[PDB]
Amino acid sequence: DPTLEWFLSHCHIHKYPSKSTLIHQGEKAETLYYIVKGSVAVLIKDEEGKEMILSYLNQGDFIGELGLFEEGQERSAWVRAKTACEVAEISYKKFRQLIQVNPDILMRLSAQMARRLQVTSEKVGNLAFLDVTGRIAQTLLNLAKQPDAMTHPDGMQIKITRQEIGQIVGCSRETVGRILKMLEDQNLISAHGKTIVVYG
Amino acid sequence: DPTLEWFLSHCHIHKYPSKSTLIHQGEKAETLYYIVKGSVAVLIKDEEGKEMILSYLNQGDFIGELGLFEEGQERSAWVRAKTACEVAEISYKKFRQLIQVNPDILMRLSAQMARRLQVTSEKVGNLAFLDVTGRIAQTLLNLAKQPDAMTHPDGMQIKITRQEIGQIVGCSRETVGRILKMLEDQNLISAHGKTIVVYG
DNA sequence: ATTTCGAAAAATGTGAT
DNA sequence: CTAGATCACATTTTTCGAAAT
DNA sequence: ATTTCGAAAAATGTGAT
DNA sequence: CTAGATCACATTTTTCGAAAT
Ligand SMILES: Nc1ncnc2c1ncn2[C@@H]1O[C@@H]2COP(=O)(O)O[C@H]2[C@H]1O
Ligand SMILES: Nc1ncnc2c1ncn2[C@@H]1O[C@@H]2COP(=O)(O)O[C@H]2[C@H]1O
Repeated sequence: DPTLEWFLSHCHIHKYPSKSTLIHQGEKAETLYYIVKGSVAVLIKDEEGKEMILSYLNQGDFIGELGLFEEGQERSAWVRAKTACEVAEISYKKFRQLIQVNPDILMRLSAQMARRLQVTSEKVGNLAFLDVTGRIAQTLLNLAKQPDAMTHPDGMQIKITRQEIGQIVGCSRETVGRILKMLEDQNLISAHGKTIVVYG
Repeated sequence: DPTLEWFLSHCHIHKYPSKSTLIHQGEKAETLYYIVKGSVAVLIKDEEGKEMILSYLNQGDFIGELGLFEEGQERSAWVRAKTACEVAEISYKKFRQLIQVNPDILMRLSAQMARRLQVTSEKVGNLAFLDVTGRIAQTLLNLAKQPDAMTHPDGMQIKITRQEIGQIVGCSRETVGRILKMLEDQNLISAHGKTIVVYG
């Protein structure tokens, strides 16, 4: 569309290879990102290094907006590329110039925040009310909805490690493993290595 | 300030008593609120009633905005009022227009969304990385930031039932007290009935 | 591109406490 | 009372860098 | 109307499980 | 294991509406 086009025009495009880091938690925030292609992972670490995945973002999604609204803000999390990415970049200052000449570009970003908030609040509840099995069940169902999910004859097929699932639901990798085995005993999913098919 | 004044102008200001709910999770959202005076608690419930305080929102905060950007959306959580509230209302439709002739108001809202994202995100970290003690600890510091909080000569002072805290960190009324005492013991806080002083 | 190949790096199951 | 977290490695699985089609 | 007062509800302190 | 949730009570704080002011 005419807007998310005149926008990329004022953006410096960059390419990150898979697994590379795009945003270091704690660093000064002054740049704003928009994913033209590929997908990233937004995660936070603890003093020990343990990682918790807050979300996956993809083509169309903005990154690093949380710093644009006030001076003195440091990145709130790490953002590591899930796949090779093509990322549009622009400075906050160079961006507020744009809001003042078509705030629609702002509504689009804002909508995306509104969503992230809802979604992240959702996770808070999951963590607070559901046991691990529920959270894992829930995550598999979500993961199956992500765009990087392939379609399988018996449902939707996905690739993820127990380690990673454990970093989404916040439980150990061992536990994920046992739970995965029980969901299969109940013919809910067929687990084979990193390939997990979620039955329709 | 100037703008926020202009905004209120088009808002059908109202009055809400304490314990009264402003938003019902699940209903169609078509209204945007603004707390002129008072304070509210945004909260969510489990399948059987349990509550989780996502956040306290005071004066100057907007309410029911996640419904503003997309269509056919439902309120994402319950919003009850702590003290008595003076809440400015306004329809999304009329609001959207207000933005048209001055995107600065939309900026303000978005700024508030951004901080709510960070905070909710940091809440996820806490729930996944910390044990109750750490959670209760962390909440205490935070509660000692809300406007309804007085200033003590040692740190700060607030009023909150052990029940509430149990609902903000996500643990039982018991655990909250047990760990609370341990806190007094290890001389780090000052408690008594429903009053607390955090040492800084 | 993606297919194949042989390391080399990562992810796993274990199961009593 | 009780969901899960732990712990160290031998054993799997997957990823990786180069040669091929 | 505002305040004062003594049941109820709400909130706790516990130790065991 | 081992933080925490539960359970079943006795014992305080607060909450509130009626009654005094
Ligand atoms: N809860 C979340 N959901 C989605 N994206 C997030 C979340 N928390 C942080 N991020 C993204 O990660 C970025 C980290 O740096 P910023 O704070 O600049 O901006 C943040 C967002 O782009
Ligand atoms: N995690 C949160 N942090 C802060 N405010 C929130 C959060 N979740 C919901 N809200 C507010 O609660 C409102 C509930 O209804 P809406 O979804 O219309 O808009 C929501 C926000 O204004």
